[PDB]
Amino acid sequence: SLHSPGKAFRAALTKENPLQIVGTINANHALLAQRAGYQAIYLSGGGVAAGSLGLPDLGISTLDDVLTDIRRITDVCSLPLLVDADIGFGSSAFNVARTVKSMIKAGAAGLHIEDQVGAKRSGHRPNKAIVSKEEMVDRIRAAVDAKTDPDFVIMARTDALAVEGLDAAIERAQAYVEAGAEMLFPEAITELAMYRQFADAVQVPILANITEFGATPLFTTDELRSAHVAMALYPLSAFRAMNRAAEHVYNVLRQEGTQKSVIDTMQTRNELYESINYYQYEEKLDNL
Amino acid sequence: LHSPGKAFRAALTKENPLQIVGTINANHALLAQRAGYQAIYLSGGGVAAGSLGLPDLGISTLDDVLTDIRRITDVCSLPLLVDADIGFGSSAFNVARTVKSMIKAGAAGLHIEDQVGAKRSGHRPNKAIVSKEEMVDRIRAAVDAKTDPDFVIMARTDALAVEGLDAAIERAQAYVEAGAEMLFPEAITELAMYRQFADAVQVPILANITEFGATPLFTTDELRSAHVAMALYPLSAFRAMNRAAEHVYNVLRQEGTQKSVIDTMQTRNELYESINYYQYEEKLDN
Amino acid sequence: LHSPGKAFRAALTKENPLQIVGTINANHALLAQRAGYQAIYLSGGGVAAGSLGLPDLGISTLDDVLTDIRRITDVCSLPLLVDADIGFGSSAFNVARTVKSMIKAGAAGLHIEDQVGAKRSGHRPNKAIVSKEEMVDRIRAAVDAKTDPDFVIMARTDALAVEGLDAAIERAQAYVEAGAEMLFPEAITELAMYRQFADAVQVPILANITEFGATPLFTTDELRSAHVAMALYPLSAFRAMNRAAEHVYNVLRQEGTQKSVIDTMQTRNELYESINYYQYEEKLDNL
Amino acid sequence: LHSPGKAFRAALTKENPLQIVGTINANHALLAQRAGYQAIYLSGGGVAAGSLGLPDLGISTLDDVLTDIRRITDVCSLPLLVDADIGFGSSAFNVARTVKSMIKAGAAGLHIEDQVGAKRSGHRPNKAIVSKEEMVDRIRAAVDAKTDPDFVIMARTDALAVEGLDAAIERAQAYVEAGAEMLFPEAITELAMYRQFADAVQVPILANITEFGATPLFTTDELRSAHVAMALYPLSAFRAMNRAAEHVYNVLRQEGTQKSVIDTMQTRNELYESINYYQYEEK
Ligand SMILES: [Mg+2]
Ligand SMILES: [Mg+2]
Ligand SMILES: [Mg+2]
Ligand SMILES: [Mg+2]
Repeated sequence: SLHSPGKAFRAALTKENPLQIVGTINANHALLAQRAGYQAIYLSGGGVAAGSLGLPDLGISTLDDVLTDIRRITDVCSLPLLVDADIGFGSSAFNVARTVKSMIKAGAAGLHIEDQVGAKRSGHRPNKAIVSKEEMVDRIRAAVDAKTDPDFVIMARTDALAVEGLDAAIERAQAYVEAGAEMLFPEAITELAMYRQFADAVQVPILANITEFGATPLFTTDELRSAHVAMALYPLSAFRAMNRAAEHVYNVLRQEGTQKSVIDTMQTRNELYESINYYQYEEKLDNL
Repeated sequence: LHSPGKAFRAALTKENPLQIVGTINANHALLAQRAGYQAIYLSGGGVAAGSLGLPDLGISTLDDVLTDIRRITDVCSLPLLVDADIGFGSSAFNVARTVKSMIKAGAAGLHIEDQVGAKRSGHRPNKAIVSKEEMVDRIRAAVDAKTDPDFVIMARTDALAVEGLDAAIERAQAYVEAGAEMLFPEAITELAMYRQFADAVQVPILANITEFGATPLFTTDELRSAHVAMALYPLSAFRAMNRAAEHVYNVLRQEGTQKSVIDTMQTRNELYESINYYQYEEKLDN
Repeated sequence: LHSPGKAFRAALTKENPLQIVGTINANHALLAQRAGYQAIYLSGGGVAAGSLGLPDLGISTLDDVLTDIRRITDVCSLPLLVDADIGFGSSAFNVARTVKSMIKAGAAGLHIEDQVGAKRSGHRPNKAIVSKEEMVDRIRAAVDAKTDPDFVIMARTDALAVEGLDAAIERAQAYVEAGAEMLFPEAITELAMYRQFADAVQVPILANITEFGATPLFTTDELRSAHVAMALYPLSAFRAMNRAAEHVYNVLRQEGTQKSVIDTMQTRNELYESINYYQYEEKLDNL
Repeated sequence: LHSPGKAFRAALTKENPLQIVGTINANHALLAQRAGYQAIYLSGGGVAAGSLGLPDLGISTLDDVLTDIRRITDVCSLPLLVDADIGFGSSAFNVARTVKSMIKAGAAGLHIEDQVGAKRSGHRPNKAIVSKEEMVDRIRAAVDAKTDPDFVIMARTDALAVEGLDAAIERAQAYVEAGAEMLFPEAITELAMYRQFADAVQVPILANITEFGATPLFTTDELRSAHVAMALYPLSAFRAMNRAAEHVYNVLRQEGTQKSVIDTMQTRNELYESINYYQYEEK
């Protein structure tokens, strides 16, 4: 009985409501998130693009850019990792299936696929386009059918709220769940009551994307729990703070000609070592 | 065709000492460029601890490093100096493949060191180094493998803490005589030593101004007085990014919301300007 | 610095038509170079069927191809023309990223086509080819993405098979006008048609002389009489390698030994000579 | 959840000896499966000479191999035994990461040998091996890193040509005592030797029946009589494939057409069947 990341993801859900899931930009941060107490983590598509590739979250990244990051993270962190699979990385059901089987094999616990057209955009940006309900239904069926691990999770995300309104988004969501989606990700919700309506209408775990500087208020876990939200996602929160701190170090070092004045903003060498279990490894080298 | 190595050598000519900052990923390479830096660095200790979440003990593979080189150089035009540890393999063939691959991936140069296979931070105790002759063979293999004459083969010696100053300088002399184009005397404890290395080899020397190690936090002015050609800050940004990320994780877990740390976050517009997001969205919308 | 694209263009002026053979992996690229070829090809059908064991229906990723490009060009100096299908993505950004990545991987040039998704690969006759304007957009994105000016951007279209000769020629002229540097018209069955395309666009024309298809096995002399600039043999060696490998598997399974098929095998020394084995091992012996 | 390693062990109990054929790429792995084989192999010499066009002298990296493992196992369900040379690095940490990475890539098992870093083919002269103690440490690290208990850690010894038979058997016993699950005595020259190894370690032994080497082309019956559990044909198909490819290149270059060699080619219909083409298209 080999370990199933997906099974571990489903177990975390039953032990935390809502289950907080934080984006981890790289393997180091996955370890930091685990040490902080989280029971599940996330690989943001916008993060693979903007962080790993330094590019816009506009469907430019490829499946392999993401797989590389999944392997790096799951090779060292035992937490179940939910992965952003954008639209499935291809225009046919064959692409969706390969995507699903590859991510399962890379170590992921689950993934979400959205109903946007090819060159997708952040769910919190204007002018997004979505495929037909039928089009998305086929994507979902292909994904579910491709599962090699029954516990791997196939989550459906809908970007329809801002484009077709709430009733339309709910109808799509119900059809997606009927097609096999196991959990639902209604993107960029503006009101708490909406989460409740979605939850009541599809009766499968609901995810709330609590990202900064977008269309969604910074709801607390208490508020989300009252709306029956199953999980709270913070996709790029740590990444945003990491970039500001790094930018600060770069600027000060450039203007001052030394980093002395910003040493107090740095994780210490010992802290890094403790994060990666450094001493236990070096000791083994010394014993040779 | 453009030569990153040529751009690196040109940067040395415009700035002395040339500040080179480690960039943990592509995003950070763009931030460094925007900050004014003329050259950047891909830390081996960072590929290990950041990209892999593992100790800087010769566990990473050539490909883990190649992946980060392509990601950074695909989007950032600055010449990238790359940490190639000992060449990734036990033979001269591994060293040669490492050089050719890194050149093709987009790097401007690399540094290879004289430690044994399972190397450790130059700022950690009990390191073990190979003989002067063994290192010379690694250097000769690296130099002869160059497919771009302007690519830089920098030799790093970890011998100061192991055999002493005189021995380390003797090794540096042999390394440069063998073709090493620049020298990286690791974990120097006194400012005066940099001057001695520089005088002894007559090639650009790099000072590794990393935090929490054996080397004082020398300023560019002080390094200039010691004839240092490059001042390297390998993981500085990374260390601050880690503390910031950790703080966000802790606050969110304790408070159930990130409201109280919003003021520590890079804004959406700042991120967008950093990755030229508007240039792309405009094209899509038109 | 060396430019594979420049070498490819040089080969074209020296050999006409230029024979370009598909090489399924690095080893075969070396065999092709030793056989005298001046340019080689990375077949999209071969990456799918050979490297992935999958049908040529748009399932392969850019990365799958890039891996093969690096393996081949890291060891073989011949200019490599690469099949880039439709750019590996939904937009001009994907097309641009594909061009830059392949150049960095070591390729000499690539061909991009006009199908919608993999609809043409799937033999759909209707709404399977993008509009002339959409393909022009793909071509412009690719040409503008070139980091090496000598890298080659070739346009491929099999519109003849669905829209007729006239429409195909009209698309080709628009593609070349948009910046396509060479043309790969697919599904041609008559020599005279190659001449018609050559006259219509006035840029090098590629003839796909693959086996078991609609196109006859035209000879280089015949292709020259039709003004064809290059002759492509995409999977020729691959097909022979598969039959030979299948034969070894069957005999070994039926007989319990490979004694009876030893005579069908490349010997150890022939392999060693192909990969310059001895020059390497000697260096290890004299450390 | 499926375990390739468990499948490999099962194949052994169902086929005696188990014929294991090297598959140079995913396509050939499907050909092997369609031909009736129950286990396949990823040759290190093949990854080097075929996928990279380089000598089998420790130049390939762990990732070069991992890429071929994923390509083969993503499409072919047969258990794949993988050549891991010496663990891909100078330390036990490298050996461990190699084991864990190969399991995740989809392999059923791997073999690690007792040669020095820049290793060479077991059928080449002048090989150098590490001490018995050094190999034992590589084996312990490898066994301890197993994330799937059914994944197989096979130890290979190249000591026969260097230290002789008794020394090779002594090393083999130490390797198995260290946790090696199966044994690969390389470049054996006499059938009887296999029996001596089998009697000495009592774990399944693999015979490397590669061509043009130090080992006679023993039949599966001869191998069974010597108590050999597995018969390996590492590059057999690869060798025939290269000669056939070379022929096509030469003829095409000399004749200006491939007409005269069409009969040596797998047909399009045959290729499509081998990769289940029509199975896809109608979906
Ligand atoms: Mg996303
Ligand atoms: Mg380092
Ligand atoms: Mg093709
Ligand atoms: Mg081998």
